[PDB]
Amino acid sequence: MGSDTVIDEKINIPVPLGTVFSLLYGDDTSYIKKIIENQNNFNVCDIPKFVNNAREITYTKKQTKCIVTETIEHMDLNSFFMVKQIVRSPDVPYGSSFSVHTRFFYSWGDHNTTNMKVVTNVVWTGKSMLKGTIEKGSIDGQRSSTKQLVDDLKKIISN
Amino acid sequence: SDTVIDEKINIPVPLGTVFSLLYGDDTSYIKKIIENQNNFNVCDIPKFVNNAREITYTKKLKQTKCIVTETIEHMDLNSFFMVKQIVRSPDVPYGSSFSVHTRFFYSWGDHNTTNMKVVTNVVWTGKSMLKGTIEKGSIDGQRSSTKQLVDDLKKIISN
Repeated sequence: MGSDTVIDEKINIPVPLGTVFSLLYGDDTSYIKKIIENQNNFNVCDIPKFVNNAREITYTKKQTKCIVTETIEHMDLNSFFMVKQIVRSPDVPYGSSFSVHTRFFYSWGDHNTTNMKVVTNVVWTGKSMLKGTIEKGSIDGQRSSTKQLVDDLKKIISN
Repeated sequence: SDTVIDEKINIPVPLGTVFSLLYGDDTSYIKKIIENQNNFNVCDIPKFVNNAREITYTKKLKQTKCIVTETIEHMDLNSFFMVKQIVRSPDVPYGSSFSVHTRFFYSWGDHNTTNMKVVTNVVWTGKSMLKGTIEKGSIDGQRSSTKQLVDDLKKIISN
């Protein structure tokens, strides 16, 4: 529980990265609108064009409302792009306390195709004081280590 | 949720140099980096095998044992590579119930340099039936939605 599931890492779409990007994330949102409707969703709202590498999509699942954010995390149509999707269900039990995170890896595949990997986990929020104390120590310690790592890394390369 | 530890870091050498220093088969650099962060009893660092390695050390406070799993989640030294670090501390209070997951995003920086971003989630685990039911339905649902996404993508392309 809480760990990642590799939903699938043996996906290949037989067209280049830029085509898969255009279909799923491009300026013509008709393709992704239908795809969403084919997954037993309806009343999909007008798909915003990407702005600041993000867009928010609302629809109804078969019944409950879903709010989905998609964030482009890396964008190299010659080699690799990566999108993180976060799906919220505000009206289900504890829906304000969890979301479903899915990262989509799109990487150059043999013969100019697109390899796809899909990884998901469920992220719980909700601020238990005990959890909150442990998290603050964990994040403060990682901030300290990361600053030391970057400092040492730069000293290593400078000689 | 996803706490950005650091951001907009630039290391003025190429992606491959950063990779080699932190993750290459000469593990002496990363051993020294770890030892420089108030850590001792650092094992001789294994090289990555099958995109994973395990690192054990004890940390100053008195002292507590850390078991770190690093996994290479993508590696393209011409564009982007990403390593997930999971730090477990089974000897601290609640250490069997949480772990610290940090993702290190390395991307091609201007003029053949390395840009670096670091994001942490504290993951809580622990046999909750309530959360376990939501966890399974979520992963089942994304598994269903992803298979439909891929099928629809191949139909769009083959038409």
